[PDB]
Amino acid sequence: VKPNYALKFTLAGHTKAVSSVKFSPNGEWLASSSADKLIKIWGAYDGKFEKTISGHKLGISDVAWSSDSNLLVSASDDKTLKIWDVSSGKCLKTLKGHSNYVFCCNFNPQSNLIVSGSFDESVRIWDVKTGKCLKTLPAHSDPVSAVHFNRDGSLIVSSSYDGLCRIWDTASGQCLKTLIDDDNPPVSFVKFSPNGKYILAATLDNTLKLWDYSKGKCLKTYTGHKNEKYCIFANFSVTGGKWIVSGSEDNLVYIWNLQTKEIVQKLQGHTDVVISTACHPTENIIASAALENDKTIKLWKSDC
Amino acid sequence: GSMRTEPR
Repeated sequence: VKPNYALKFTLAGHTKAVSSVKFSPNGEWLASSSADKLIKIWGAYDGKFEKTISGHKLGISDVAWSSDSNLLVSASDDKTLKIWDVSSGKCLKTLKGHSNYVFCCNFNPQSNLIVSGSFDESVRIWDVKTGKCLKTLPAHSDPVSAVHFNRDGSLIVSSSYDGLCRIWDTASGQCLKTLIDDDNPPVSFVKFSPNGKYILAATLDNTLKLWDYSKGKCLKTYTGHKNEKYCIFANFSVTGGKWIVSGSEDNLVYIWNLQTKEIVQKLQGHTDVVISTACHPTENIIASAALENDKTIKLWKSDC
Repeated sequence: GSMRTEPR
């Protein structure tokens, strides 16, 4: 079985490279952040432009939804994170304390905490209600490329250009495990599988790997794409067939069979690097987004 | 300008 994703919509409106796209957990909306300092909200099913959210002084590298779909957090080159009320577009809180560009961010499942990663090589945990920093983890010795909570928020996984993935106990701040692999290629993205048992990690040697967290073992490798320069988001697609989805520096979206590691589709249509992909939580829908020469988001639909 | 959208 292979998917048959086909282009349904192209979404335009950002005036610089798009950095990140995410579907709201309730399936209604797509949020996009951009080097143009703006967040935009789009209808998930029709691509209809809904609204622009502004306030960052410099470009945004990541955006993420709270679990009730009511809040967003954005990570900006202005060295802050901002928490936004989606329906009003208002900035509720500005999270200050990183001493360099903020690159990546995520809510925990309860959405009372935000985790962030920065070029200052640290990971920070923030209280959503007050906006205060709760913990700083001296997590890495290079920029932190990705941070992600597991399914019940008890663990954080962080990745870095230093070649490490590290799993942290959220509450105690203690590093429980470090994944190290051979020649230490920079790690550009990382995230837990939906069941919390595996970690998908992208490295800047054109490689994606699926690790068993408990055993510290690489179980699967996925190749064929180009990824040497950018921190490209990758996903587990679970609504239909079990795929791995990623962008690529050859302007294609790659879809792999998770178990066999075979490439099952390449989505063509972007005209610059596909920096970001997202999978819809209930439909077989992929959103993809691309850099300066393109600046658009594409929505793709499959029957499986 | 965003660090994610610039090459490493």
